[PDB]
Amino acid sequence: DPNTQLLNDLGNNMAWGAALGAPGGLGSAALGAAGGALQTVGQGLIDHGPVNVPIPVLIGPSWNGSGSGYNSATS
Amino acid sequence: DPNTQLLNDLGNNMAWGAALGAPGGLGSAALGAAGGALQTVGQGLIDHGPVNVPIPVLIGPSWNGSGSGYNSATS
Amino acid sequence: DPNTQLLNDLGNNMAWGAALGAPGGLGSAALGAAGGALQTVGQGLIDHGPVNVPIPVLIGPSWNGSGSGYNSATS
Amino acid sequence: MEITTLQIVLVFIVACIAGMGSILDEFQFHRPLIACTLVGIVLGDMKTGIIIGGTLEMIALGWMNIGAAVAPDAALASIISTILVIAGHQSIGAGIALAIPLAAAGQVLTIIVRTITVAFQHAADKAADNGNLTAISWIHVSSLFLQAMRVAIPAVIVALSVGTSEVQNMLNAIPEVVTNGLNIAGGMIVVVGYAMVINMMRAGYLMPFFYLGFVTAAFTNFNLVALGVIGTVMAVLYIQLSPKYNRV
Amino acid sequence: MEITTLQIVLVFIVACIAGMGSILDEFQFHRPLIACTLVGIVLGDMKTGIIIGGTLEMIALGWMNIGAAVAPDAALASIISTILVIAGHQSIGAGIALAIPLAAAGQVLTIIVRTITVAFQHAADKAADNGNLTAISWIHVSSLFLQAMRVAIPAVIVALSVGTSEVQNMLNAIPEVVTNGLNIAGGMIVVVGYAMVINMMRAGYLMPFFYLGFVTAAFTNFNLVALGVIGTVMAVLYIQLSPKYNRV
Amino acid sequence: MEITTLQIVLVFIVACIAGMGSILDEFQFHRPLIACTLVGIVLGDMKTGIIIGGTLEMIALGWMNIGAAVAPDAALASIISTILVIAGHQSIGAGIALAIPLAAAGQVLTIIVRTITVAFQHAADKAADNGNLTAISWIHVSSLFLQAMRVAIPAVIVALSVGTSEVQNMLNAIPEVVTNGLNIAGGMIVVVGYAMVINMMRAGYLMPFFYLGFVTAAFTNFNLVALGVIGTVMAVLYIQLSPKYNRV
Amino acid sequence: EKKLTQSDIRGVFLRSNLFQGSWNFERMQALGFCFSMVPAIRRLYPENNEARKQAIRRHLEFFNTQPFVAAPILGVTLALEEQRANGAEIDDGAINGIKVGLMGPLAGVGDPIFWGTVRPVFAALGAGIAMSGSLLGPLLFFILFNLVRLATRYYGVAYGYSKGIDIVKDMGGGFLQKLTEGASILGLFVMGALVNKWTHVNIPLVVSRITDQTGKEHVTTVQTILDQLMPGLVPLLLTFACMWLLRKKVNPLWIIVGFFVIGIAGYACGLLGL
Amino acid sequence: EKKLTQSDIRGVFLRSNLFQGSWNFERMQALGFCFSMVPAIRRLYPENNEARKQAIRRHLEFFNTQPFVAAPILGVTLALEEQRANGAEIDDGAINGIKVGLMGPLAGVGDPIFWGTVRPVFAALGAGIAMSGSLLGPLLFFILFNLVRLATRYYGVAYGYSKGIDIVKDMGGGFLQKLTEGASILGLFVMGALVNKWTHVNIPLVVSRITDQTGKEHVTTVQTILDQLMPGLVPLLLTFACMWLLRKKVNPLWIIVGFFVIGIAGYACGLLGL
Amino acid sequence: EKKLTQSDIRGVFLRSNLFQGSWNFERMQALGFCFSMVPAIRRLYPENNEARKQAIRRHLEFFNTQPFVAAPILGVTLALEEQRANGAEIDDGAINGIKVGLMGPLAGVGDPIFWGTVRPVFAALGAGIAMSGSLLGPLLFFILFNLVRLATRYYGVAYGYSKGIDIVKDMGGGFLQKLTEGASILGLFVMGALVNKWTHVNIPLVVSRITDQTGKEHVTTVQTILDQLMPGLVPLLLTFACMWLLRKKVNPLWIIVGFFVIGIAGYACGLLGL
Ligand SMILES: OC[C@H]1O[C@H](O)[C@@H](O)[C@@H](O)[C@@H]1O
Ligand SMILES: OC[C@H]1O[C@H](O)[C@@H](O)[C@@H](O)[C@@H]1O
Ligand SMILES: OC[C@H]1O[C@H](O)[C@@H](O)[C@@H](O)[C@@H]1O
Repeated sequence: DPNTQLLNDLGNNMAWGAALGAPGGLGSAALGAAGGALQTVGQGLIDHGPVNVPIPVLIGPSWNGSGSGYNSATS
Repeated sequence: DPNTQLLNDLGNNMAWGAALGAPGGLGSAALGAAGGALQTVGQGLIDHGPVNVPIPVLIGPSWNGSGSGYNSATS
Repeated sequence: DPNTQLLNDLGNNMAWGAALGAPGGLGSAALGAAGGALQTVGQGLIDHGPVNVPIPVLIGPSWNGSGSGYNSATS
Repeated sequence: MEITTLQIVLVFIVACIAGMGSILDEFQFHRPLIACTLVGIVLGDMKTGIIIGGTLEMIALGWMNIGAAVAPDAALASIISTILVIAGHQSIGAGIALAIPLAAAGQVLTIIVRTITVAFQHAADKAADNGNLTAISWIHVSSLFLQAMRVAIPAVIVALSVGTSEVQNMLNAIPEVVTNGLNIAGGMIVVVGYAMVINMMRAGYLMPFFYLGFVTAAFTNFNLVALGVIGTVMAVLYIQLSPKYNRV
Repeated sequence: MEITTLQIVLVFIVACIAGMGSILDEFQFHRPLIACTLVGIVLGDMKTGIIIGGTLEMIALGWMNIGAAVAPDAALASIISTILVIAGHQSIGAGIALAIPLAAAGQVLTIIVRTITVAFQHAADKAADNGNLTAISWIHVSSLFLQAMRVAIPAVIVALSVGTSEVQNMLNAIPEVVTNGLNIAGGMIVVVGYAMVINMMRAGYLMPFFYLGFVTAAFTNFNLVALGVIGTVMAVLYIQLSPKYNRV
Repeated sequence: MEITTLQIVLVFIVACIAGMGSILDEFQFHRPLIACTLVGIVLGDMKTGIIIGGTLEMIALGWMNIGAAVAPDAALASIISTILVIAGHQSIGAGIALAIPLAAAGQVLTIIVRTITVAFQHAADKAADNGNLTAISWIHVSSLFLQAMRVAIPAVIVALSVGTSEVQNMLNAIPEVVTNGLNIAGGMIVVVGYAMVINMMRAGYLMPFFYLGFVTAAFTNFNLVALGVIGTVMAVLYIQLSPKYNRV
Repeated sequence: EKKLTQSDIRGVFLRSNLFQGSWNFERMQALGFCFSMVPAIRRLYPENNEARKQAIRRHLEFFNTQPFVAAPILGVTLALEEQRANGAEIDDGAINGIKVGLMGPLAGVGDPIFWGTVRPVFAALGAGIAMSGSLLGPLLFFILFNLVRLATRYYGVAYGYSKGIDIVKDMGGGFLQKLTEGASILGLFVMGALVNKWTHVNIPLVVSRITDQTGKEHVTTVQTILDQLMPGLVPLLLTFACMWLLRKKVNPLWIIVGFFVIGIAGYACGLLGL
Repeated sequence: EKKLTQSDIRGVFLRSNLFQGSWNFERMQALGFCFSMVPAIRRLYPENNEARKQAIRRHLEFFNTQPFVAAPILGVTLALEEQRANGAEIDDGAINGIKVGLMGPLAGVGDPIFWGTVRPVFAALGAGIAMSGSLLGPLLFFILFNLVRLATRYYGVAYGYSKGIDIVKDMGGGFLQKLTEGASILGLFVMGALVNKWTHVNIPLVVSRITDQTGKEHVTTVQTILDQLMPGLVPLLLTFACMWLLRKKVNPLWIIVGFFVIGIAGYACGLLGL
Repeated sequence: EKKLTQSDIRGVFLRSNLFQGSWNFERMQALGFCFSMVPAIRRLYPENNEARKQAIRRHLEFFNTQPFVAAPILGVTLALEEQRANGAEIDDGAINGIKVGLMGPLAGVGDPIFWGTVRPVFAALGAGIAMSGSLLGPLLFFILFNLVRLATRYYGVAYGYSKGIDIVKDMGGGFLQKLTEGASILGLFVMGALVNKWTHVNIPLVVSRITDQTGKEHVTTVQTILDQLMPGLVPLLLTFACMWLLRKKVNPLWIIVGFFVIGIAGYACGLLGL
């Protein structure tokens, strides 16, 4: 049920954002629909809250032998 | 009593240093009195010995959020 | 006994390497004898295997007060 | 469970899209977070597909392709593992245990296809001599088909024979030497792309900056962002000096 | 204990000197090591004053003012706390417990006065158009009076009403947000002085050295002494190169 | 045990070779790994000599001589200790306990001889004014004799009086101040050779690179290999710039 | 004269989505670069005289970079080709020169940013949200990543074209060579850093096996000694070997095959570790 | 001609003790700089013709540096003003140019030395001795600090004047611009270092809250990610914002007020941490 | 004309084995340098006219470097002396100039490589094998070290001569000064690094003795403060003092004697620690 609700919200927001950008033109319809979708996912993420995963940054291809996690600095 | 003795020593040394620099001139009376005072405090410090404090070096304005102690390198 | 065997092997290999380089000339007799000796010590080292010593690299004159072991980085 | 023919067609289409996204690396249709959910949707519960994708993504982070170094190819793993879990009735842990051998197999397959496309490149060379632009367009977009089939064919073979455990046995054909040997080789093929770029630059007098960049990355804690900033600063200052430009 | 009027006058004078030294930052009459001993001398035992000054100095280390970032102002704390201890008959620990809220209050007061002196600066601007040097001297030395009163007035109010615990209650008027908010703001106003200097330098082509100095301080263990040495070396070498100067 | 006169002559020859190798620092005949085995061969069992050499080498690692800083001179220790062990019938641990005082004594002796050879240098200066090359050859090869005797004489004195424990007593003549004072002095004489080279270079405008090399070694983890690479890179780039060479 | 219509920029933008897709070991991403410039060459060289074939062959050369930061290079070469077709003389080595000069830095700072921080941050957010099993995970990842990818592609093409039409407007002022020089310097620096950071060679031949610390066992190998001398020395030597082989006009395909064989055989023989 | 008497150097030295004392947020330490040069302007421009007003306005400009290391700048400007009043032509931007050029490095290495190592070393010695409660503590601190402060002030004025009367003796040899360029380079370097070292912005918005290590709880915030990308990135962006605002001729007082309001409000809203 | 026979290179190589052996504190390794060039001066200057004495005095000057990497300098000076005796004008400061320029870097990277990594690696292998007590230990060390020493000596002489006969073949193209400048830069850098790395001064005067951490006792000395300011500051000041003394034409022998006396006396007085 929550997944279907999320899909409906995404559809409504994208349609509304496309409608808002109609006077600007076709080049602005995309800039409206994208904004609608982004607002949907942002609102959902804010409702969810924090997350229990390590969130890696500046990692490298550690699958060969390189260091793992943040700048390949972990052997 | 020790504080009064220290004050008397400071006065005597400053007066003696000023007297020693009299032939040089007024510009040397200051350079004599300062030397006398410096010798007084140095002799007192040598008598006291070491001290039980951390002695910080190259610290920064840690009162905002900066690191504390020696190069702001302590979180 | 093993030491005498090692000496005999060294002599035989150096003589053989010198003989191999005879057509090249006196300048190649040395390059043959050196190769023979090097092969002898290399074969012996391979037979011995690993060794139980720390194997230091890039050390400095630690006898004054400098750091000891690998880049003088150990107080 | 048994699979209807409509679901077979749908899983074929999803596999084709994931295969093309594996080489394009643009829309991330080959990442497990998307492929697993799509397979779950076309096969049954979205719940299990999403969960498998989420669990496998954390492994697949850092499965970058870097200049002729081919990563273990999350697409084939993320598709076949979820087909085996949702249809073959296995535990999520058991399916994710199969992620790594499947990744190695996909790595082999994509390496083979990337060597094959050299024929397409040479065909484009021949089409150049006739000045045929439409031929170039067809040659480029026709080399995606191979990358699509690369994932599509095994993902239909597995789906059609889900009532057997022979896939786990076929996974043991590549014993250990190639599973780990490929990563070891990829620990050195990262060099080749940079070597080709440097060889094409034909700037031998600027080579001191290469060594400078090397040792700086070996004995310091600099980021790649910091190294980019430093490199830009040195470029600007080198141009400011260098009397070849400051000529009266 | 009660305080004689002569001691009130003396504590007023000591407070004025400490207040002026707070802004001058020259003779360090505002540091607790000096202010506490002076108050102790004029009030009674030098013993307690010296001990309080010694204990409070270790906290007040690193209460530097750095380019429009105002520190918590040791003068007001070091004066009022010792007045409360020697005259109000409190424990040394209890008095030093009041050092931090008093420091925050003094920080607020000195920020207000430093905004007020802008009127004096503009009056000096107006006096410039008449070429009046004596007016400039009077305007400069007359802006110290405000900084003296800033510490003198509360330090007389406290001394006159020592037979009450209302000062500890008035210390709770500034609840928590401004006590900590001022330090947080001071964590960013350090930037403003450097920004003003850089804006006045009008050297945009030397700005690469700014970024170079930034990242070097973020990923290395260099001192500020070492960074000064490095900066001097780069300045000398830049001048040695740079054909703008090496012209035949 | 007693020593035959032939063994005395042989140990004299081995000591002479080790002494010359101490100053030449070419064939490493003065390292314990070689000197100990040679003494063991000429005295008796090679087994004990090899073992003592192996044990003492691990201590003697890092007994480099660096530009007028004289190390503790492994030659005298490595010879006299094995003479005392093989002939004087002591435990290997007891003999190696004597390695450090013997090293200090050898350090003193070699410092004295290295001050003496200044007379030889000045004699070569005088021979230059006559353009006598054979005199220069004789003067150079005749200054090795002193370094040979430096080790040979005590190594014969010890061998002739092995039936007494007086060597351990004579080792206590140098109490503690010179044993440790020499190393402390050597912690500063490393500077002198570099100072002489820099003074002879007569390049004051390149002195910024000296400070740059100093602080870089104080706050970073760079090797000496890395510092050599960096120095070469800066030399090349300085020559590329520097309009003194890029003149039209 | 001949000029690029607005409709011929979107055409370049749209075709750049399939930038890879013909990815070889021989000339990586080259056919994609020539494929995304077809709408331009279709306008600047309307006929097959001789300049069309030269223009096509000019862009079927080695070109490897991060797929997203290649729009600026596409725009810059669009401007250069427009000027060259209109008559202003841009040799042939200034086009390929600027392409190769910009390939370096953009691949050196594109990978550690897009495959580096950008993709796994969004992927980790989406994966963590997907552990509970809500559609917000995949949707978040997909939307957030593509809104960055599309933005950088479109506006990179636009900005590259606009800025490249100003580099040629002062031709003779020495701007192309300045840009090539600066790009080469930055690219060489970052590639030198990445060769050390992202490569791994391990030679597990035990040299010493001291045993102490009640069984710490302190094993040291050849790799330990080499890492003490210079970390990453073997990949640096391999880089120089590859450059030497490419000098001798050896096909890159055989170099890559040799690397694969060396890796597999060395791991089988037990002298390449992991 | 007009020259500075010896008595007019002590006058500059004595008045420099009250260097601050009129410290504004608008033009920090500027009125102090104009106040300590009154005995000089009183001699070089004995009349109020027009050059007196120009000379006064020249020194009521922004001038911020460490109070103790400002004597060298005072001496240098004394020499420059002497030469300019005697006739040699020093524009107007070479005086303010050298002042601003020397402001940077002297504030960048003055604070970490005087407010840095020098004051707290003596203060810690005195405080430790004062724990027992002997007068040696405060006396030690007072005497040792003032014997350094007075020495540096007096001899900085003297040395700056003496060395500045040699910079102008070879005017036309390009020395002022060399000195300004070198001072600007060093100052920019040290200020860039200090912006990173001595600033602190903390955004405590929790992004992930993994719990492991039997309760280590491993919280990561937005600040953690930003610090992994580039430490001190937010203060760097704030520096550029302040520079942009100052370009637009915004009064610095409003910038400082905005900073105070932002800090207090952000801490109240709980998105500025500590 | 006069040219160096092949037999006169081996003669230089053979005599360079006794490179040290007359090692003074006054002119370290100088007589060895003049001794290893005797077979050359015996050919280029067959008579004692005046150039023989000048040639001899030219090489009895201060010359200190790592003994093994001195063959390249020997070869280079062989080439320079050949050209100068044949007539081409090289003066008396380009020979000593290049010698002193090459002394720096070769001693700065020779010691940490030969006395650094090369000798103790072989010595440790041999010592570990000798613990069991087999002849392979000493034989391994001896053979492996001498096969490197002899190779570097012989081929350094050969390569230095061959490369130095090309530096003079384009005399006037500014090559000698380029080489001297580059060698001086690299040498100054590495010597500056080594002065910090390989020196040690310790002043154990206790300043503070805080006691906490249930008895960690946290002693701080003068050396602690100095090391916090700048590590190795005292040896740097000593380097500058030695340079100043050498400027005043003080004999180095008295400097070394003073250093020994200072070390022993300071350790006796207890203010030089260890
Ligand atoms: O970085 C170089 C670049 O090379 C190829 O185009 C692909 O492997 C990319 O993924 C990679 O980023
Ligand atoms: O450093 C800049 C300088 O600015 C102002 O003048 C005062 O805050 C000083 O304390 C500070 O040192
Ligand atoms: O490094 C300088 C050099 O000086 C002298 O020649 C000897 O002490 C050598 O051992 C040393 O290497």
